[PDB]
Amino acid sequence: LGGYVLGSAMSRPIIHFGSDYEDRYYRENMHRYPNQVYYRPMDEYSNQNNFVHNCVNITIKQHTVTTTTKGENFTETDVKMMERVVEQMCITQYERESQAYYQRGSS
Repeated sequence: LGGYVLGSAMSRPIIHFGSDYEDRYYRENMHRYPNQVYYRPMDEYSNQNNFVHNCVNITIKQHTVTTTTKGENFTETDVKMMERVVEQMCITQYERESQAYYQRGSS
């Protein structure tokens, strides 16, 4: 076993934003949106909520490698929008999680 998890691409790349101003740039970022999510067993010593957020940090980290494929850099603004797509992707793997979100609304 290696560790690199794969599950094909994702449907509905249109992610929520809320910032009409950012939407402008999001149009160019959506084309380069993240289509790969990875996670290691090392990340499993905190609550269930932190586990999800952490998983997002892992992907972006390794992302630095593929970043060489295009030979470019990422800005705090670009990475921010990309971090939003990664999260939604983590849940895409298992809809069972989102199923709980729909039911009830206790915060």
